[PDB]
Order: sequence, then C-alpha cells, then structure tokens
Amino acid sequence: MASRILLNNGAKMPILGLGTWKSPPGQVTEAVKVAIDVGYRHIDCAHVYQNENEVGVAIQEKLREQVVKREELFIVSKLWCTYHEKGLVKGACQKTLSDLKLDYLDLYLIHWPVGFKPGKEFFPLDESGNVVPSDTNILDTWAAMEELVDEGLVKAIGISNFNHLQVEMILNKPGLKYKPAVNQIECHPYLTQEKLIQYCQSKGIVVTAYSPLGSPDRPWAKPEDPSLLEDPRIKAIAAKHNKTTAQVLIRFPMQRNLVVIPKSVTPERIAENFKVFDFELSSQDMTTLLSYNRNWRVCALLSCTSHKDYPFHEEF
Ligand SMILES: NC(=O)c1ccc[n+]([C@@H]2O[C@H](COP(=O)([O-])OP(=O)(O)OC[C@H]3O[C@@H](n4cnc5c(N)ncnc54)[C@H](OP(=O)(O)O)[C@@H]3O)[C@@H](O)[C@H]2O)c1
Ligand SMILES: O=C(O)COc1cc(Cl)ccc1C(=O)NCc1cccc([N+](=O)[O-])c1
Repeated sequence: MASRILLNNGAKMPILGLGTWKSPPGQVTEAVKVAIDVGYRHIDCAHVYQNENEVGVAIQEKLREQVVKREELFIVSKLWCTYHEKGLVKGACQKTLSDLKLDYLDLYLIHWPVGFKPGKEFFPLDESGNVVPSDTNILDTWAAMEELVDEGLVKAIGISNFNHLQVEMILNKPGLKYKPAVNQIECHPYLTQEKLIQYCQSKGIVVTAYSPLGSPDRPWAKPEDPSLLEDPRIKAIAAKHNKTTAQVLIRFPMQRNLVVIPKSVTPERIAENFKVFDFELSSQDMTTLLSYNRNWRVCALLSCTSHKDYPFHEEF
C-alpha cells in the first residue's frame, strides 16, 4: 500500500505519522530521533503541546546528521484557540516555526473551530469554569490562514475537529482562496466517523485520524472508560495476523484511505507502530472493527459546550 496521499496543493502526505501530544519535552527529542531512524517522515505537532522546541531539536539533528533532507519530511502544526483573531495568526505560526527551527510547515491546521479569549492561558476560564470565548469566527480565521500560504510560511492549510457544517462554511465562502486540504478528527473503532469521512472524502479533503489507539494517556480518562488497546475482540483479530493490537488499530484507518498519527515516546513502540505495511486486514476484519462503533469521544470538553462554534452538537 502506497505510503503517501495526494493533497489539493499537489503535495504528498505520508499516511503514517508520529503524534506528539503528551510526549514530555524531557523525552520527545529521543522519540522523534528514533521515529526518523525507523522511517517516519510525518510528525504531528501543536503549539499547545508545549514541546515544539524539543521536536525541532530532533529534526535539526537528523538533518545535520545527513539522515533525511527537509523536503522528505512532512511537518504539521496547529493554530491554538487563543490565536484566532486575524492579527494574531501570523505571529502564532511564526512562533511555531521558530520553535521547530523550520522555515515552513507542510501543513498548518486550525486546531479547533472554537476561539478563546486571547492571553497567556491556553484555556481561559471564568470563575465558574466555562471557557471564555473570543469574538472571532471561522471564516475570518480561515482568511488569515490563507495569507500564510500566500506568504510562503506554510504549504497547505486545513482544519481539525470541524463538523461537516463548519467545513461547508469554509467551502462556500465567497472569494475562497484555498480549500482546506485536511480535516484532522478523532477516529478509531469506538468512533468510526462514517458520515464525516464520507462527507470530507466526497469534497476532496483528506482525513487524518487522531487518537487511533484511544488515547489511553489522556489526562481526563476515567477507569470505567472503554479501552481499545485492551479490547479482547481486537486482541483476537491481532492474534490471527500475528500482530499487536496497536498494529491492527493503526492499519485499520489506513485501509479507509485515512492518514493516521499514533503517539508514542517509547522507542520499541515507535518502531512497532511503523510495522504496518506488511499485512492486510480482511474484509471481515474491517467490517468487525467498524461494528464496534459507540460514538465514544476521547476528545471533547464540557467547558466548551456552550461556545457558539462547539463542534459536537451536530450529528456529524
Ligand atoms: N487535532 C486534535 O485535536 C488532536 C487531538 C488528540 C490527538 N491529536 C494528535 O494525535 C496523536 C495521537 O493521539 P493521542 O496522543 O491522543 O493517543 P494515541 O496515539 O491513541 O495513544 C497514545 C497512547 O498509546 C500508547 N501506545 C502507543 N503505542 C503503543 C503500542 N504499540 N502498544 C501499547 N501502547 C501504545 C502511548 O504510550 P507511550 O507514549 O508511553 O509509549 C500513549 O499512552 C496525538 O499525539 C496528537 O499528535 C490531535
Ligand atoms: O486538543 C488536542 O490536540 C488534544 O487535547 C488537548 C491537548 C492539550 Cl496539550 C490540552 C488540552 C487538550 C484538550 O482538552 N483538548 C480538547 C479540546 C480542546 C479545545 C476545545 C475543545 N472542544 O471540545 O471544543 C476540546
């Protein structure tokens, strides 16, 4: 199976990348070094992950070591919610570039459709715990993202955690300059995203699946929560292929023509997770995994549910 997918800007995006949310700065440099050594060429980053400097250190080193050239890498980052105002977007992008020690990004995403009050805090809350919104809207933030392409800071722009009506808003914008190349969304057997994937793919937008292992390290996990990596039904599908459960969970979105971005900082797991181009899930396996859907979301904040642009009230 083809290692890259074609984007609307003519660039090719590797279908397997390394996630970096919750990769502590004291451990992520080594993770990225190892990932590049074992063949990862796509790295998913974000300013809010607070580790871009340490990602950038690893990239720089591997470039200087002659292991890879910049053109072979596909680096993604994301505009955080406190920077949706049109006047703040370029500075946010440039901070990410500076931290990553790069002169361009391959892809830059609006991280969430919701804008938050500008300031130092990533999640500005009022005294009663509601997020404080900003007076920003999706279309003006999009126009600011388009300027980043026109100035050469980023090669492609996209969105993340947008519902189909929010995607539609952008597509239907009068005077649109660039269509979104990607929508990065949560997707795994417990949240299979059939309707949103169908929508995006029909519109020429590539979908990236985040939290493909169910984000067991997410900081708001509850012990009763469903656990993909420990699901005995998925274990049994893995055993049949002499692969691990993680390997099955990464191959699954690949066979749906998705990009997938599993996270690890553990060197043996980083290597494990890349070894997914040597087997195929059967039709029955695919059907079985899709059948596990529960509409169960890792990533959703109760404190955001009143925001005008909260994405998850719509069915899709
Ligand atoms: N756009 C968005 O809003 C958004 C939201 C969430 C995630 N993302 C992106 O998607 C990436 C992936 O999602 P995620 O970080 O939520 O979680 P994930 O990739 O579903 O799961 C990562 C967890 O699985 C463990 N793990 C990794 N490989 C394993 C293996 N082979 N066997 C057993 N355990 C394994 C990791 O542990 P160790 O690391 O300790 O090895 C870590 O605890 C993120 O890092 C981020 O880049 C984007
Ligand atoms: O967002 C990610 O990539 C991963 O999740 C993170 C990461 C960090 Cl470093 C901190 C906090 C989160 C988190 O609560 N994300 C959920 C989220 C955020 C904003 C809005 C919403 N929302 O529901 O509108 C949800």
